[PDB]
Amino acid sequence: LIECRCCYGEFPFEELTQCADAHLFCKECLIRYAQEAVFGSGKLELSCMEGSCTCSFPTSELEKVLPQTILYKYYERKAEEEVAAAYADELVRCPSCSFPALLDSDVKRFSCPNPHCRKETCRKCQGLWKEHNGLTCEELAEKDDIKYRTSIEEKMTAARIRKCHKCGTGLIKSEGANRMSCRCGAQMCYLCRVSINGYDHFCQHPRPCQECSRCSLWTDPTEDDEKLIEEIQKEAEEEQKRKNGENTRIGPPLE
Amino acid sequence: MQIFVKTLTGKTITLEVEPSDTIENVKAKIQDKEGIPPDQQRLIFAGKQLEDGRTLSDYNIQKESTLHLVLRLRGG
Amino acid sequence: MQIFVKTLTGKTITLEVEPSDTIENVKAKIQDKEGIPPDQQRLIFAGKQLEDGRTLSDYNIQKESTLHLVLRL
Amino acid sequence: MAASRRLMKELEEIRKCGMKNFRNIQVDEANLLTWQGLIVPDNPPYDKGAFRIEINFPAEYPFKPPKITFKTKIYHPNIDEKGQVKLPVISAENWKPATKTDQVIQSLIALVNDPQPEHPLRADLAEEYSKDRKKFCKNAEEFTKK
Ligand SMILES: [Zn+2]
Ligand SMILES: [Zn+2]
Ligand SMILES: [Zn+2]
Ligand SMILES: [Zn+2]
Ligand SMILES: [Zn+2]
Ligand SMILES: [Zn+2]
Ligand SMILES: [Zn+2]
Repeated sequence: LIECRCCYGEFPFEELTQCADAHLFCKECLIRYAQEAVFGSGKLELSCMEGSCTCSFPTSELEKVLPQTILYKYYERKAEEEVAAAYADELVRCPSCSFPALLDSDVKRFSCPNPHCRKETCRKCQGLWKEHNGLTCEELAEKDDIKYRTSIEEKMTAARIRKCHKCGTGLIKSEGANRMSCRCGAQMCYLCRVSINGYDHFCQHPRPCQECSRCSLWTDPTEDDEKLIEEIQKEAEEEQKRKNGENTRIGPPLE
Repeated sequence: MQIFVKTLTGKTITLEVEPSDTIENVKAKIQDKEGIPPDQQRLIFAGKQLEDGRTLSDYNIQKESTLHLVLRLRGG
Repeated sequence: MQIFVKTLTGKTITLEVEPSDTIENVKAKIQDKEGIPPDQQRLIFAGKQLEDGRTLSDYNIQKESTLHLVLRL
Repeated sequence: MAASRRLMKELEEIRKCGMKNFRNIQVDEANLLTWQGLIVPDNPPYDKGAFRIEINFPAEYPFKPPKITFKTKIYHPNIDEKGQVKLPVISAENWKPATKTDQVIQSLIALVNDPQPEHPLRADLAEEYSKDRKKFCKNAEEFTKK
């Protein structure tokens, strides 16, 4: 009748697991903990859930309890965060094979080295470089409806999804302050999308702030981003109708 | 139709769906092709959350459109 | 000593090297094993860029440790 | 749900071991994700009043931290005018799922007892506390009374 310290349910010894400090948890709680760490908001290191334990769950218990897919994705995310700690947010994956590669962020000629891929693309619009010659991303998108619709959809996405400057993960705010702490350990601002250095980035003058030009901590940029998305949609429809030869919406309903 | 899905790590997976397929089916295919539990999948299309009650046609998701998986992070 | 080098696609190439082997030697072995030119290889251990002048014992790369391999232009 | 099991257990443990400075705990058994209660501090400058607070647990609890909001106004460097608190032990970056509400409340009471003006939400009050605690304490006593 051993009681798990996380979910508080009672189980036998066979349905339990431990860390290096012999803390007892149920296997399902460890599974959900690893799930929140991998496919959710949580720390990478699967540390022992108890604060008194600086140790973590041993890799043997992880390989015995966690399913194969969860463990594989955990190793993948560990590699992702190590790449983030190494070369920051300069790793780009090919649009055709997702093969990661490093570039100086000054050249857009991403030639996928994978012999099963080897596709020349443009890292700004994911467009083919042989067509992209002599033309900008705007023009290459306007040269086709399949390109332009997807480009407008991606613009509307980027108008809301905020990328992390470390692991490159996309974030949205459910509620609370405008300070975002990513699951990789990097902090950013939800108003300026800049990697902040702490709480000295926001304004703390509650007495309209005309003593510092710093971002507010509680302002909701929901309406501004929504209006920008709607304007992108409307202007894209206008452009399509203006360069459509008597031809026939790009994006979800605007509510 | 062929659509794409951006995972939280940043990879692009390819899905083959129908306009009448629901967000539940889309998340199930995402789980089959990557292992992400649908309860932890937060989907965004053109800056709009994809609710399970609706369907792809309710969001005007056409061919070669790319959905994105993002984090529903709190504020502090 | 046996170490592992995991690439970005997930390929785990096993290497037999000594703890006092330079990262330049490790990248040369990676080249003659897979074909990746050393001027394009970037090895990472615990989030630190491994310099071609340091050695496996400088970063204290122990037995059966994993090194993440990324590619440059 | 794990959240429901864990919060019913924690509530059953609090109802047996009542907390000293956290009283009048109200939780609808039909919605375990919101708790209301009264913080009753022991020391000046806050020990002449009490403060209503609310705890909101995410559906993913205990794998994500709760949030605490003060409903009563309080004069404190680490609590803003809307009652939001940045209690480090329940920050997303520090959160451990084994942390229980009794520890969260103890941490909150320790913060109330000893402000941390180096990392404030109200820099004015943090400056006043760090420069002249006697003055800060008088201001806080008056704010508690009012
Ligand atoms: Zn449990
Ligand atoms: Zn432990
Ligand atoms: Zn490629
Ligand atoms: Zn381009
Ligand atoms: Zn990140
Ligand atoms: Zn900002
Ligand atoms: Zn200000």
